[PDB]
Amino acid sequence: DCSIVPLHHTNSKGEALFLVSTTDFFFPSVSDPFLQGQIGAANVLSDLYSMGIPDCDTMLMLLAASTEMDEHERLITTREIMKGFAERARLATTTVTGGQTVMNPWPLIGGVAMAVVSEAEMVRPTGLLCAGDILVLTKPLGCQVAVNLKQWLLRPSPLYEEAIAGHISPEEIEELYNMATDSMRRLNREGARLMRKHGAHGATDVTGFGILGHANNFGAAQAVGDAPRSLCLVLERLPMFKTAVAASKQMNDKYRLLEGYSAETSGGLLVAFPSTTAAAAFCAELTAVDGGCPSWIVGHVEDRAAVDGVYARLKDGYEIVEV
Amino acid sequence: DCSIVPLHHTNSKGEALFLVSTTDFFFPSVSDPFLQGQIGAANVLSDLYSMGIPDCDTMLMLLAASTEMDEHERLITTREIMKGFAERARLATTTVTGGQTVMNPWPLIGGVAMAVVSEAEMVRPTGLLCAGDILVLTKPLGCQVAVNLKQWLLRPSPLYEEAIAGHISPEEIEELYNMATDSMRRLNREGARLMRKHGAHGATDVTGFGILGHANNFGAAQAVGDAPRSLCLVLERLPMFKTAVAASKQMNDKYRLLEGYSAETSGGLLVAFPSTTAAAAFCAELTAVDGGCPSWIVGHVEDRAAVDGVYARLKDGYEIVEV
Repeated sequence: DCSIVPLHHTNSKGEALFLVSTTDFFFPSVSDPFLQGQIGAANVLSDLYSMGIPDCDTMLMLLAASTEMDEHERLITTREIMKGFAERARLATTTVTGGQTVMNPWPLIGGVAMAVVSEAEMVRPTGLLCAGDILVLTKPLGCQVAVNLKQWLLRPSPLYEEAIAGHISPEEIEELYNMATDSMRRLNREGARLMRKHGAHGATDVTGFGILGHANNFGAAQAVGDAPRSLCLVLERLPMFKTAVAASKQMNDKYRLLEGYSAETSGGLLVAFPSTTAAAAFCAELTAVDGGCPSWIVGHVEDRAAVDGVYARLKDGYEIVEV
Repeated sequence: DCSIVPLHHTNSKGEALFLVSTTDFFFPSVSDPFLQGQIGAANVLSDLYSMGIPDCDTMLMLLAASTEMDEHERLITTREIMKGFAERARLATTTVTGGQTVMNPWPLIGGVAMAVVSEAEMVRPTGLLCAGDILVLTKPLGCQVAVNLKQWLLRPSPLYEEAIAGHISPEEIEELYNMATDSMRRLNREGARLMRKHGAHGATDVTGFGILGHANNFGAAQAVGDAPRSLCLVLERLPMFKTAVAASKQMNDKYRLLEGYSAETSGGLLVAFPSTTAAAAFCAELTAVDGGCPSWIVGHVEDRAAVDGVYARLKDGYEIVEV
């Protein structure tokens, strides 16, 4: 979800230009600060990528530096976050050209991403979605579980000893956490670049509301305003980190992963296509150019019957695709 | 100070386009929340106006809502800040099209302002400034003093009773505070609109570093990078709220108003012109279109001799223009 603003300028051919901007933030764990920065930047860019815009013109970095650390610790942490944020901006072929850092009792890492585009250079997230369309997800789910288990290694909770220790090893937790953070810092840029090519009908990114929450918002957005559609996103199968699923079952689905509401940070794109043929071709080209990272067809869009505010559903007995 | 980013688009005539963006924030006092919002927005726009860009394409609002207040108080405060912020955006002929609100122990009100412009639609803040140029300031100084005296009426400090009470009345303090907040919520938009018309050589806005701090940064900026100039901004006379000056003298210049380092929020533009004739014409047209708000010629630019990092100075025995 971005802001899309018509400008009082056209391009060289007299075509309308638009300023597309987005902002986001995340609360980092006590962890590798360079990595925090990378995830912070990928999270900001993710929203722009969901508009089918692979080229970001510039970024602003917004950072809250914690008053808890001593000067030495705070200085190196801030420096490393900045470096990691900038490293992802370089990978995105953009630059960080401004922003601000403030002292604050709680840390925060976020920013703003902006692109100036013509209509031909984006894919609008409303107005294209139809019943029958096929849904694909470009990153696996379960990062909230991953981050919390890793946290418990350095600063344990009673739940860790009660339900986790002895059943899921520090090595399996290390591997889950590495898979999750590797996935989180990855850009959705290649996905954005391929959306138009395969006739995508729009996308949303998956962040703090979980797969089902963001699916719901994507569906609900089609019901505003002047030319509404009444649609329901049906999730039939979902890619989830295997160890995150195992951990969830040991903790009575504490983080609501299996319910569809577990928070992701810098999650994947949930993209719609007009057919399975189109969706499969997008997935095939995406894995081939983006380092062999799989994507998954996860369901379809149907006509909405229905309960107020409900525009997405998890199918009863949906398939879990263990990753 | 903004970010100015060349875009891979031209306008209808094949002229280069640039994305100019800026961000800023302020820590609001316990006060009228609608007014907090208005000052917050004017503060964000001020930086864009300093680039001679009177038309803002869009704004994002970034707000930190305090965890200190109870739900009822927080909800109405947040609502009123939002309304005040939006009211100034309407006055600026722009819209707030996105942003974010976060819970936080400390309140903050800020945002982002963006414009897409050609070279002909802005005035760059480096590269035009010359020795001999005349400096003008478009809002009076002393808001930090004003805000703190008003604060002491509802939540007193020992300094208030020691040095203020009995010498500066609650009515004089009310008047100083009203003058200061009236000035702070005013947009620098008309100033921006008139800069090019009179051949301005760039501007900076005046915010948290005080008149001398921002003058210094404006001068120092000319020394980077490929085509540097060595210049010194000389401040010869300064407009200051009369009561703020009186209060300063009672408190041994506590807030450094007389030293030139008192923090302003949403202060005026410090603008350079090639001559006194040009400067006077700008001032005359600005007061005529912007509700009769005075502006002042405050000094000039000279060749820099000098101490490292020093690119501005207050003249010994400079004139205080009481407002």
